[PDB]
Amino acid sequence: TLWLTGICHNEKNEVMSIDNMAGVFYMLAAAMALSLITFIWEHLF
Amino acid sequence: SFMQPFQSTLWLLVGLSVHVVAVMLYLLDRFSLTLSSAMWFSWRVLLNSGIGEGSFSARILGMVWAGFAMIIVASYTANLAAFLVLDRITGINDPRLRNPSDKFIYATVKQSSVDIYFRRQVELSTMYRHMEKHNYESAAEAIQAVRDNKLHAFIWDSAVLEFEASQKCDLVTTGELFFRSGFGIGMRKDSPWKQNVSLSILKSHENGFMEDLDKTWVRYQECDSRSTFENMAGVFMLVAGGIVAGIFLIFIEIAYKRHKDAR
Amino acid sequence: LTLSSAMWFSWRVLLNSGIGEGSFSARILGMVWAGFAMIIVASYT
Amino acid sequence: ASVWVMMFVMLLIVSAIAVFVFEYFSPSFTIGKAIWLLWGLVFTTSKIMVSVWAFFAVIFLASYTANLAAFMIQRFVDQVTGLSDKKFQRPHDYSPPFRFGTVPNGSTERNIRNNYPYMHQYMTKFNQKGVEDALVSLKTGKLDAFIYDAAVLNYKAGRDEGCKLVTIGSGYIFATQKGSPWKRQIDLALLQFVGDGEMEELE
Amino acid sequence: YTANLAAFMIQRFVDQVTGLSDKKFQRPHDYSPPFRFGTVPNGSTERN
Repeated sequence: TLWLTGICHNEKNEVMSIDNMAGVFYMLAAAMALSLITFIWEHLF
Repeated sequence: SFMQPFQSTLWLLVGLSVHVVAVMLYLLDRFSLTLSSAMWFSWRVLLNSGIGEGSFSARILGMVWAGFAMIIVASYTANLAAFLVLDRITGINDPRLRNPSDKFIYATVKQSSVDIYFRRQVELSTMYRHMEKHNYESAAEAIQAVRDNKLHAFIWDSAVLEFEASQKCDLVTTGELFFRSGFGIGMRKDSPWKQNVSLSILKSHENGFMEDLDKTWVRYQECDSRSTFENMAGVFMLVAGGIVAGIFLIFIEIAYKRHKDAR
Repeated sequence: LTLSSAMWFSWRVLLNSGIGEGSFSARILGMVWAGFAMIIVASYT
Repeated sequence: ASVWVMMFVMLLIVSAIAVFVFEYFSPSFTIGKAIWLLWGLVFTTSKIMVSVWAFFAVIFLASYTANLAAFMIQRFVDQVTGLSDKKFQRPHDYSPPFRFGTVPNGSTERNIRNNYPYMHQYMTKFNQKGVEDALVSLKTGKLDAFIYDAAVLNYKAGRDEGCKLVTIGSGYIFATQKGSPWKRQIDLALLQFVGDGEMEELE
Repeated sequence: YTANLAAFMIQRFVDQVTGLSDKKFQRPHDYSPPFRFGTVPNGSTERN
């Protein structure tokens, strides 16, 4: 108690502070592929 | 508060995504409206001025983009709540005073009883090279030292500091009452009138003459508690300049396109 | 407009399914009620 | 206050711009449709431009959701100021009449006999024998609050279960052998202990 | 789910180096830029 503590003893959950999570970078890879699902079905019947 | 804190590259990604929405809503019209329609549908749905209606798979993708728009609005409003609602010298127990630094120099006035309370205790040993090498002649010099931002904190009697904190917006009395003593009267030992004066002191405590000086000199003043903004004023400036530039381009573009149509 | 209209306008604006359009002072008061509805949504969220 | 006037000014600006933009769709009523659309968007060339301002209005909605989250979270209140209230002084002039007792033959009772014997005419209807009497009469609501040596109330106030039992203010204290040679010894010793803070260690 | 996503992205703290198990120490030139670690000479951990 005399000698140790500085500021890391009072660490306060150093999260992020804007954000760049992955998210939509997955989702866009679905969405255009959805057109690749659909617009090959040219109804030539 | 500020301008946009949200990583302006991300705002550019938002604008490019709006143009991707425009490209997707014009190129998929031809599978069964290609001039100025889907621009205003993109500014209808992506501004959420209209979320509703106006082949199948293109509109499936469009309402997926509307889902993106709602999630982005939710995330940015969550950040507006976060970065506005989310995240000092407390006393001798601080390492700023147990290990006193030169970025944190503190002082008093020499030949005072406060310096007596410093010099009595033992654990203030590192403090005496700040509290005896930097001192003043009046407490108003320490007040100005706060006001000139010379020294960061000061240690004085409670009542005057609470008064001056209730006066102006530079002062907060922090920490407990250090060295809890009483405020007495300088009386010689052979003075026979310690007696009836202290009886009058008992009367002052019992009949509230202490509370009478609390009314007549102590309890008068306060300050505010921070309770039409800088973000708002930035919105006024940006929206005003945008409306001026937009209107003064309306005349040019509509004049040239009306004379295109006159052809 | 006195049979079943303003019921569905109340469930259009107060459910915020449609905030938009559909004499003057009654509609001034109605958009004041829409302001109430938005403030109540903001307070509950 | 001042945000309101800014809103009036900006709505007048956008309404006049809408008037001229309807004047140049002339190659359907700013008295009608444009106003109620401004109302709907706070809460077709320039219509995308006004949907941009609707997006701004949503941003102002989000900013005052954050503001009202700052108001109603960052209320703490109290009821009794103290002897200045007529709660103590005129208890039967408020229904229900007020319920305060003390331990008999005390110092604060002498102080209120010095202050108000009529207050004692009320208090003697409610006097006690112990401090657990006060604990029950607060936890069962039989007596409203208490006037004592407020230090004991400061000990056992935090020692309450749940501590909804609020004492007088935030520490607002009211009532603010002869010839022994021990007196100098005791008082200089107490100067040493207060100068060393071992009373604070007992605290 | 605004309240839920406020519970997610506020209530992230992360780190990079696990320790000697990393090839950061063991293969520093097999990662660009090469890694930068020094010690006080003639120490106990240097013997280790």
